[PDB]
Amino acid sequence: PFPLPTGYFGIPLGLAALSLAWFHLENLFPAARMVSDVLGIVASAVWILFILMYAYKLRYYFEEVRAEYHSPVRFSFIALIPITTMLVGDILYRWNPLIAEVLIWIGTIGQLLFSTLRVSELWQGGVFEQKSTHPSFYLPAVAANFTSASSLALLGYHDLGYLFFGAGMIAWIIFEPVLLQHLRISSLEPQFRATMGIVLAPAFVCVSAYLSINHGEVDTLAKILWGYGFLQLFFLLRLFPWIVEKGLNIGLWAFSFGLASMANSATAFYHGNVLQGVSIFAFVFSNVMIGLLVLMTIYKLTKGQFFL
Amino acid sequence: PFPLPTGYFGIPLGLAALSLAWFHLENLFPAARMVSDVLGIVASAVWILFILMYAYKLRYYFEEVRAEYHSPVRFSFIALIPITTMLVGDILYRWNPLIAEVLIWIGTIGQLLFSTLRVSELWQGGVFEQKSTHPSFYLPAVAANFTSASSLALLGYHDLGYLFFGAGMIAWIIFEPVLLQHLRISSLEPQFRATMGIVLAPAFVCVSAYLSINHGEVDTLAKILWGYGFLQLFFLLRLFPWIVEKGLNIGLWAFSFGLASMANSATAFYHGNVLQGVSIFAFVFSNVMIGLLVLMTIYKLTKGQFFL
Amino acid sequence: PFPLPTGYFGIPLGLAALSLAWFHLENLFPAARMVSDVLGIVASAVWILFILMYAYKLRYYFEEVRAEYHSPVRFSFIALIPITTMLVGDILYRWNPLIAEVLIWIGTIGQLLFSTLRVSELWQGGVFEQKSTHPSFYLPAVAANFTSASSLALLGYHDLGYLFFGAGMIAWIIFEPVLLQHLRISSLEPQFRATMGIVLAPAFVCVSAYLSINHGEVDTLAKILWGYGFLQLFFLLRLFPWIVEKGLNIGLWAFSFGLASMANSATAFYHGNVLQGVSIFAFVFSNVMIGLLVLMTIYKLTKGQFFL
Repeated sequence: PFPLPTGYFGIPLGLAALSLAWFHLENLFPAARMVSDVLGIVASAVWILFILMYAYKLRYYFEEVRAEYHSPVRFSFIALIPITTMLVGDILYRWNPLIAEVLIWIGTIGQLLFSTLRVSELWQGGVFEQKSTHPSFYLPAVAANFTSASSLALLGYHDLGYLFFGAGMIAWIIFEPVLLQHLRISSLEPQFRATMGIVLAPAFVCVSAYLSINHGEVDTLAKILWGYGFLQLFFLLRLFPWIVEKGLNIGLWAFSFGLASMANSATAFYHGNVLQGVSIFAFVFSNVMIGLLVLMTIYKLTKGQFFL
Repeated sequence: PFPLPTGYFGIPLGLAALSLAWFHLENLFPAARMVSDVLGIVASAVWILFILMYAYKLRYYFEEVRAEYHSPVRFSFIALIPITTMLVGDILYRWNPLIAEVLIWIGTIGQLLFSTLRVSELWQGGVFEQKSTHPSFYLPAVAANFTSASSLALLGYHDLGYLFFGAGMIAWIIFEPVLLQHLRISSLEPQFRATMGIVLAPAFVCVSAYLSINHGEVDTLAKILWGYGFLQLFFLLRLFPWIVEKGLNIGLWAFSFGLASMANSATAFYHGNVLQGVSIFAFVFSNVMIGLLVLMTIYKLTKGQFFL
Repeated sequence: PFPLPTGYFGIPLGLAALSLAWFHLENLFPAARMVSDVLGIVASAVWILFILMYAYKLRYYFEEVRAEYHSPVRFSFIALIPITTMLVGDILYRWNPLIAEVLIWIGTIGQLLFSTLRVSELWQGGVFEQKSTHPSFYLPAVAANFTSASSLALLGYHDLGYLFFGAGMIAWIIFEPVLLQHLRISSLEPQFRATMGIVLAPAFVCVSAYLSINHGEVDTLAKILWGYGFLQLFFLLRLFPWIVEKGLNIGLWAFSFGLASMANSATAFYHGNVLQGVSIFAFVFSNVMIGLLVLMTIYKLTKGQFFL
C-alpha cells in the first residue's frame, strides 16, 4: 500500500488556512505576522513534501490512484490537492505575487476540471450508493469552490470569486440535506467517523470566502453563516466522544479546515466590531484545537503511527 | 398514560404568537393592545398550567418522559417547552422587562442545550428511521432557533438574534428537502397527519424572525419568504380534507404557530406599505383560523375529549 | 397515442425565452429587435398550433390527458402550457399590452392552480415513488413560479413578482437535493436522459427572474446564481455524450429553457458591465445551441420523425 493516504493533505491544508487566519491579524498584533509566516512556511514545506510523494504515487502506484479516483467515496479526497495548492498560493502571495497567482490559477483549474470530470460522472448512476454519501463529498463540490473563490478574490477578480463562491454555497446547500439524512439513518462506520469533522467545514468556509470577497464587510449573510456554523460546531462537540470512540487518529485533521475557517472569519468579525467576544472565543478555540492536532501529529510521528 | 401530551404546548405557543401579532398593531388600532393583552394573559395562564403538569410528569412519570425523549420522533415535541417559555417572556416584556429577560434566556439556553444533546445524537444513527422523518422535527432544529432569535432581538441583542435566525433558516433549508421527499413517498399515517401543519410554520416563522431582527424592514428576503410560505399555505389548504380525513382533533393546533407567524409578518408588511391587501387577507385568515381552533378546543373541553 | 407529446411545448417555450433574451438587446444592436420579433412570432405561432392540438386532445383524447395528469412523473409536463402562455404574453407585451396582460394572468392562475391541485396532492403519498424523482419535476414547482414572477414583474407588480420568485427559488432549493441524490444513486433510464437538461434550467431561470424583477441590477445574488448555473452547465457538458448515448431526439429541447435564461441573464449582466466576456460567451453559446436544436427539429420534421 502507499505510505501516504490522499487524505493526509488536510495537514498542509489546515496549517495554511490557520496561517491565513493569523495573517489577517497583522496590524492588531505585532507577532501575528511572524506566527503566520511560521505556519505558512511549515504548511508550504509539508505540501511540497506531500506533492512529491503523490507524484511518486502517480509514477509507480498509478493503480491505487485509479482505484481511488474511480471509487465513489475515495475520489473526494483527491480534491485536497488543488485546495492545498490554492491555499499555498494564498500564502506565497504575501512574498512573491507571480508564483502565488500561478499556483492559485493551477489549483482553480485543477479543482474545476476534477469536479466537472468526476463529480458530474456520478449522475450516470450505479457506482454511487446510498452508503457512499459521506462527509468527504464536500471537498470536491463545496470546499474546492469556496477556496477557489477566496483565492481569486485575493488576486483581485471579485466577480469571478463571487461566481465560484456561489457555486460552492449552492452546492453545499444542495448536498447537505441528503448527507445529514444519511448520517441520521445509516450511522457511519468507525473508520469513517473522523471525517465527520468536514460537516463543520462548509458553514465556516462559506463565511470566510464571503468575507474575503467583499473586503471583510460583515453582512447579514455572514452572521447567518456563523449561526449555522456554531450550531454545527455544538452538534459536533457533543458527538466528539462518539467520533473518537476508537481512539485519536490523523483523521481528526478533518476538523482542521473548519476550525481554520472559523479563525479567519473570527478575525474578520472582530475587525468589524461585531460579536467581539464570540469572535475572540472562536479564534482561541480554533487555535487551541489545531495546536492539539499538531501535537497529536508530532506524537504519532515520534511513535511511528503516522505513515501507513 | 399522562393526561397531557407534550404536544399540547402548541396551544399556549399559538396563543402567545397571535398575542404578539396583535401587539404589533398597537398604534394603528386602539383595541389591538387590549386584544393582545387578553391573548397574552390567556396564553401565559395556559403555559403556567401546562408547565406545572409537565413538572408533575417529571416528578411522577419520568419513565414516559424518558421514553419520549429517547424516541426518535416524539422527542421533537419536548422543544415546545422552551419555545413557549420564550414566547411568554416576549409577552411579559411589555410589563416586566426583567422577568421577560429571565424567561427568554432560560428558554434560549434550554432549547439550544436540547438541540445540542438530542438533535445531534441522531447522527450516531440506528435510532432515527426513514419513517421517523416527520414534520414535527422542525420544532427542535428550526422553530426553536427562530423563536430564540426573535426573542433575543426583542431584548436588543440583534447580532445574537441574527446568529440564531441564521441557524434556524439554514437548518430549515437543510431539513425540508428530505421531509418533503418522505411525505411524497411514504405518505403519513392518519394519527400523524395533523402535524403536517408544522410544514406551514417555518416559512412564516423565518420571515417573522427576520422582520423582528431588522426592525420590521420589508426586505427582498421577506418577500421571498412570504412567497414560499404562501405556496406552502396553498398546498396545505388543498390537503386539509386529507389531513382531517379521520375527524378534527387537538392536533390541528400545529397550524397555530404558522398562522400566528403569518399574522405577525402580515402586520410587519402592512406597516411597511408592502402588499397591503395580501397582508390584510393573511391577518384575517390567521385570526379566523386560530379562532376556529380556540372554539374547537373549548368544545373538546366541554365534551371531555381534550385530556387523554 | 396522440401525435404531439405534452413535452413538445418546450419548443415554443425555448423559442419565446430566446426571443425575450434577444429583445433585451434592442438598444445595443439595430437588428436585435428584428431577430427578437422573428423568434417571438415563430414561438407564438408554434404555441398557438400546439394549444389547438392540446384542445383537440382534451376534447377527444381525454383519457390520455387524465392518465398523464394522474401519473406522478408525467404530470409535470402539463406545466409547460401555462409557462409557454406566460412567455407568449411576455412577447406580445411589446405590441399589445392588454392581450399580453390577459395571457400572463391566465398563465399565472393556471400554473398556480395546477401546482396547488397536483404538486400538493403528492404529499398524500403512495403514488410518487423514489424512481419518479425526475428532473421534469422542476416545471410545475420551480420553472412555472419563476416564469410567473418574471412576467408579473414585466407588468409592474414587482412585489407579487418577488413573491412568486421566492416561491420558485425556495422550491428549487428544496427539491434539487433529493433529485441529485436520486440521479447519483439510480441511473436515469435512457428515454428519460434527455430531460436532464432541465437540471440546467433552475439556476439560470432564477437569476433571469431576479434580474427582471429588480430592473436588471447585477446583485451578489445574481453572481451566485450564475456561479451555480455555470457549475451545472459544466456538469451537463461533461455528461452530454451520455445523455445522447442512444441518439439525438426532440427531448434535447429540455436544454432550451435553461439556455434561453442563460442568454437573458447574459444580456442583463453585459448591460451592467459585470463579467462582459463571460456574458458574451454565454450568450453566443446559448444562441448556437438553440440554433442547433432548431436545425435538428427542422431535419426531424423533414424526415417525419417529429410526431409520434
